[PDB]
Amino acid sequence: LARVENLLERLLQKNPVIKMDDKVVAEVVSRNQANSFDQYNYTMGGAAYS
Amino acid sequence: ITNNDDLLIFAKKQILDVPETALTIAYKGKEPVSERDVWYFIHEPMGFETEVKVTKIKSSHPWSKKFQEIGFSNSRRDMVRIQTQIANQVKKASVDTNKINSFSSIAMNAYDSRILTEVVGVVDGD
Repeated sequence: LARVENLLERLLQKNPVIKMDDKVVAEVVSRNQANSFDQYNYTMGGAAYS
Repeated sequence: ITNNDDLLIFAKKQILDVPETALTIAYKGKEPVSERDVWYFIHEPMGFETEVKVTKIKSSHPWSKKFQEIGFSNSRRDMVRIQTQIANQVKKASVDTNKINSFSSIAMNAYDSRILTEVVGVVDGD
């Protein structure tokens, strides 16, 4: 059972840090904001950028 | 413009009578895709069987193992594009008003010469 403990310790070594990308998050946020902007423009007729 | 045919073609150019669509494909094949080639798109569940012309590519390094993103028929909405459009419209308006300030000042300037002409003619008539 000692090697089970050794493997569990080695598996506890792993850093609990999960790097998450920022460029894709920004692009998705921009797309959703654009959807909201288009909705608001449509509800205002055409008195906006387009 | 003054004639009616030019106005008709301008009006035809001024509107869009078809839905605005943008297509995005995640491609993971071995064949590379260039910026000019036109591919054939077949996708039965989405009812696609056509020819697609590439308009946008987001490629990765050949050793990066990642997928490729390819766009057709213009791009998705996005906000930074809207901000760029607003900024360029603002710049155009700014240059327009800067020009028209000088134009109005010249209109004031062009008035004094004609005032002088009127005064000279009034003196001559007397």
